[PDB]
Amino acid sequence: NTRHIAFSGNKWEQKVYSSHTGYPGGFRQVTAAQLHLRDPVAIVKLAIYGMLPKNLHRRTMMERLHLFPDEYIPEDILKNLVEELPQPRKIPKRLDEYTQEEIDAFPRLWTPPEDYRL
Amino acid sequence: AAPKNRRTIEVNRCRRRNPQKLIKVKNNIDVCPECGHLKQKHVLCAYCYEKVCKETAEIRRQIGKQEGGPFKAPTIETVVLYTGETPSEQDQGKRIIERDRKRPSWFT
Amino acid sequence: TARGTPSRFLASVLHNGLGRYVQQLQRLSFSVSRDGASSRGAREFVEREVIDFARRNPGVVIYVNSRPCCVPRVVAEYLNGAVREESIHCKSVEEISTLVQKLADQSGLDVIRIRKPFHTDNPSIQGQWHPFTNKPTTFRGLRPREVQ
Amino acid sequence: LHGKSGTWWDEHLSEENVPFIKQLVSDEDKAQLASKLCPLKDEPWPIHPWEPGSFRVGLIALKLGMMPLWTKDGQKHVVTLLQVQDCHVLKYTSKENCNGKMATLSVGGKTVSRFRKATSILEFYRELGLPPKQTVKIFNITDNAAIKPGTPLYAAHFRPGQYVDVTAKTIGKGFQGVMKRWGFKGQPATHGQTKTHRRPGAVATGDIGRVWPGTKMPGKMGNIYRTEYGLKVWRINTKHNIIYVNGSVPGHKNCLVKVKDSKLPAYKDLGKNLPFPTYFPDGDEEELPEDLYDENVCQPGAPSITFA
Amino acid sequence: ISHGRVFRRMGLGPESRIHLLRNLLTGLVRHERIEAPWARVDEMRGYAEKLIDYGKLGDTNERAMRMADFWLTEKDLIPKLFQVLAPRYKDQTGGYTRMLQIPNRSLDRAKMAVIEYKGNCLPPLPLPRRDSHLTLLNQLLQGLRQDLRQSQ
Amino acid sequence: SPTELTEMRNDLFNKEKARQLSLTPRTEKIEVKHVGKTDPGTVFVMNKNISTPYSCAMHLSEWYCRKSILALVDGQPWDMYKPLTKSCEIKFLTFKDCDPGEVNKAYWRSCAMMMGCVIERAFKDEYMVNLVRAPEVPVISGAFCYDVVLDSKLDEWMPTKENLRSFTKDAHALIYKDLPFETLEVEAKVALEIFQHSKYKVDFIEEKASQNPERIVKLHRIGDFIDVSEGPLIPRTSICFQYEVSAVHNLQPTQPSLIRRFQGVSLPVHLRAHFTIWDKLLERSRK
RNA sequence: CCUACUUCACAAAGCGCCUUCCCCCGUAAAUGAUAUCAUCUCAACUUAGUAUUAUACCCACACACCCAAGAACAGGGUU
RNA sequence: ACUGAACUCCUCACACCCAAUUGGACCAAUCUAUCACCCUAUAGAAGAACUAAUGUUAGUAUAAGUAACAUGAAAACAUUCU
Ligand SMILES: [Mg+2]
Ligand SMILES: [Mg+2]
Ligand SMILES: [Mg+2]
Ligand SMILES: [Mg+2]
Ligand SMILES: [Mg+2]
Ligand SMILES: [Mg+2]
Ligand SMILES: [Mg+2]
Ligand SMILES: [Mg+2]
Ligand SMILES: [Mg+2]
Ligand SMILES: [Mg+2]
Ligand SMILES: [Mg+2]
Ligand SMILES: [Zn+2]
Repeated sequence: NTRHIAFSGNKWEQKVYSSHTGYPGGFRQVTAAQLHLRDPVAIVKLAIYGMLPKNLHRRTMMERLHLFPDEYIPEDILKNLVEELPQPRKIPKRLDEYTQEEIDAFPRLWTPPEDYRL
Repeated sequence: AAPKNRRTIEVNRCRRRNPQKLIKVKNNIDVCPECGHLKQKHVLCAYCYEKVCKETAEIRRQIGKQEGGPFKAPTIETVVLYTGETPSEQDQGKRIIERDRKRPSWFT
Repeated sequence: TARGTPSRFLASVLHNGLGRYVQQLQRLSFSVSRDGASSRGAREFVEREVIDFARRNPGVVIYVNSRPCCVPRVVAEYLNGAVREESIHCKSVEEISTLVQKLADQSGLDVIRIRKPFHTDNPSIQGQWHPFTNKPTTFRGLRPREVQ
Repeated sequence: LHGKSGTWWDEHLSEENVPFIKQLVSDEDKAQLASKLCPLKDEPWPIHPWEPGSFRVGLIALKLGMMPLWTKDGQKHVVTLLQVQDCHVLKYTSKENCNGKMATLSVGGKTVSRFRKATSILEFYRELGLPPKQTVKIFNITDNAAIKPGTPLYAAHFRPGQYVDVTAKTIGKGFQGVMKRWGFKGQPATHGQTKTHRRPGAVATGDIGRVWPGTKMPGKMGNIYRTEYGLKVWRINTKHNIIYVNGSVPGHKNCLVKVKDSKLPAYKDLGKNLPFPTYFPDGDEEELPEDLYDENVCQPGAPSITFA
Repeated sequence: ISHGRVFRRMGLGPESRIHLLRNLLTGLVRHERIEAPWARVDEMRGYAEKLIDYGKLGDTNERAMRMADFWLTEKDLIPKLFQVLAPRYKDQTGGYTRMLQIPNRSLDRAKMAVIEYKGNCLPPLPLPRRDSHLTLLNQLLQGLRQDLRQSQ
Repeated sequence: SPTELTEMRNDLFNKEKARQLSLTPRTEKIEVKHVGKTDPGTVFVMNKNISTPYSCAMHLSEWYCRKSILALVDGQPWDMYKPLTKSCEIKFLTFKDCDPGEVNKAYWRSCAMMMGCVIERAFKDEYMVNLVRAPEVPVISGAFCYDVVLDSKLDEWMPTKENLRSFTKDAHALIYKDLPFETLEVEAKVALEIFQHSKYKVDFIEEKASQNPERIVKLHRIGDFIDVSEGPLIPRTSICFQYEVSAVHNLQPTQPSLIRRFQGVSLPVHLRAHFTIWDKLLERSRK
């Protein structure tokens, strides 16, 4: 589900990935949103690549990294899986997801005047 | 431009022991079934060619003795005959070059 | 340097301390000159200290040659077969005494870099860590995202 | 003696057997080619109708040469002759394995000797039941246009007025200096110039202390694949399988060119009237004339054009 | 670029190339067998064939006579060309010469060739002979030939 | 068990080998003169009944060793590994001689024998296979044949293409093993003792002992496989390069037992055939 | 790229001929709260608004001679 | 909170981290005295120690098997031809 990552703040629009093709005029700067639309794995791959130690083992390590844009995973990879790591960020619930019991449990904060359009 | 640093023996070995520089093994060498000599497939057997060249040189020395002078190329065919050979019917009217040795087996 | 030198692991000869301690030095051979200032200290050692050392170390056979070759020496042969030759050239009596005692207390193993200051044949009692220690199991051993 | 001797088919054949083998193998080749002459009677794959967005297969033709041509407006167009020589579909691969998301048809042409091909290629063509082809080119197609491997293709697979793209290896000019390769101005002939008339000038600036990748430098020119887009098909000789393509085509005479429907946007949906899967002579719906002409072509034999 | 260039660049130029080939051809006409660097023999083979054709054209043909006069530096060979070589090949239409590769020249290791006019009086060259028809492969192929002849 | 049969046959083979070697002890220098066209007049002094035409080739050069397939010792074809007996004239025959007919026949017999080994060690244990004979067919016939009687449990079974390809793969495994062709001139008595079980081989041995003046028979072994040879064989199995078991035709007149003729075709390293020519030869080797 | 023309001549060239395909964003609007009007919105939201270049190109594991391939090597052809 | 030095503590040991300069303890090899007579000792001496002077001489590398150089042709090796 690397396609469904979430960026805090306006990083989708502000974070810029810079590359150079080597040729003159070959400097390419692409926002995170554009890079994500192009490759749904690039953002996570680049984050991991930047966090890994900058030595010759880094690409051997990156060979052990398997990124899949969506829920689908190859059968052999699935059979290899051993453990699932807890998600680092707990996803906040939406109102549509809150139960009526929970809504009721939360107190009403204020008395709205009756004569108000709302 | 002059070299900026002496090239090490390690670099030099990597260069001058490259396969591109190594001599390639030839695989077109075989044995001449006639005489059993080594030859390349597309080239004439060296030994057989040497035989033919020596015999040709002897025949040409005889031709030169017969002609006796520059610019004496005959206007008629030539036939080489060895000891114990006689001009055949078709050998008539052709200059005869006589060789003192016997007819070589490879010469027909 | 370590990279330019051989290295070994800490070890004893035959588990030298488990059942009993066996002195690994078994032979000392002192080649000493009757004449020559180089072996004056060795001569004094033979006169004043070799007998006491011998009776202190009954397991070590000590030979005194009184006819050296190229320098006065002490050759120490250990049970494991190692032979350590030390020149006693121009050494005082006390220097020779300390050197001989060092040879006596030392084992035949090479004096090279020792990789670890410790050596356990049984490093683990509770079980060496493997990735599955501390990992909980799941019902029917179902791997993550497994349908059944 | 080491055992890596390089052998050719004739090496151990006797004088009597050489001509016999030549004749036998040539007869087999022509028999195999004839066996495929009737594809529609050989379990043809479903022939779907044309739909918008459908891409059909192309051909592999041989550049015969060039000749002039005149249009009814009186203008002369140089046209190049592309002969389809034993062009057949050889292989079909699906979107998944096409290295993309569009089916692929391999097409070969210009049958060549079997004595000069690698064992793997010979086995592939033996399974296909065809003599080996000089070049195999891959065409991206939609599944609508899939054609059973082994089916022949003909010049009439195209039609006059169509626009086509022709890709081929350009003429190889070897290592060429910068003046000929990139059209550099060079340096003056006289006025003092010493030993610099055709040389590259400065190759970079002093600051970067290197040469940028992609700098134009002397090197091998030509002998690379180039495509000419949007060439009009002026005429088709069905008898000899000749396509008359407007203008110039890359590569030398007698070189194999890959010919396909033009990809230019202006000609996006002109495939309505073209034979969608391919032209099937075996279909025999209407035996085509010997020459199909575009409307504007001044056909030879017509009365002399008068601009009345 | 030398696309379609059929003539080697030899000697000191075009005239020198013609003269070199002319000397080789005169030697060939005189001796009926010549050793020379492979490339020069290859270049001169076409000229040798053309001379045989010109000699076939006839002694009385002025153009053939002029061509022979130019191409044979020793003029005693012109009667030979018009009265020995041309009559010898009157039956044939081509392939008057036989060119074979020879072991590289010892001097400079040059690729060497021997070119002869077919039918000369000299001892035959050790020509390459194909495998005997009685070999295993050739017999199997003869079996194929007989079976094909019978079946079809 | 078949393994025990092979073991005991090999034991008898080695016993006869040692017996003949002992019968010929010490070293008696026999003069063998090279009468071949090339290197004429050379003489090899050789160890009687120990040295071989292969040893003479080794003396001559490596080209002779690699190219020589048979020997005409005193005008008779001798296997390159068959010990020389008496002073003689020797000439080495290759595959490319002007008249290689003898070499072709020897190659044909050796290929048939290899096929026989493959056949006998191919089928599953339960089925029983009886190697009747290697009929002597001309090379023009296009395929060397080996006759075998399979079990009644298989008389209704015809090999599939995959079975035939497995036979070819086994033959190529044998070629890769490159086992020398061992020979023995063995009297009919010991030959019959070795082949007591195989009735077909017993009667063939009787036929051969009748044909020849004495009761001397030609036994040949590649490895663990011993068979009666109609004549001299190839030195080694690596001489074969292209080898294919092409077909199995059931002989029409089979009332008592069903004789299946395994047909195959081979070409040596010296005479490799291009892929297409080989395919045509394969096609014609299925008749 | 060579059909013509021209330099030329079994071919290389231009002075000759042939082919060349989507955009980028500054603003202008819709509904609408904070601030019940209004408000294009670093409010939620709806358009102009699109790069996520579209493609095309290339894709056959395994002597000698000739070549439009080529410095060598490599490449293609030899049915 | 933790991390964090050659700081400090800890076990053991301590003369053992500046330029110029200065003080000092040792010392390779050589020769001499006298020893030793084995390859050393105590002394007296001195052409008494070389990773460095575009150092001197010699050797051999690198550049590099590179730049460069050379034989008109055939032939009967007589000769002829260009
Ligand atoms: Mg200019
Ligand atoms: Mg100039
Ligand atoms: Mg030159
Ligand atoms: Mg710390
Ligand atoms: Mg401190
Ligand atoms: Mg000094
Ligand atoms: Mg020094
Ligand atoms: Mg110096
Ligand atoms: Mg050098
Ligand atoms: Mg250089
Ligand atoms: Mg040079
Ligand atoms: Zn020869």
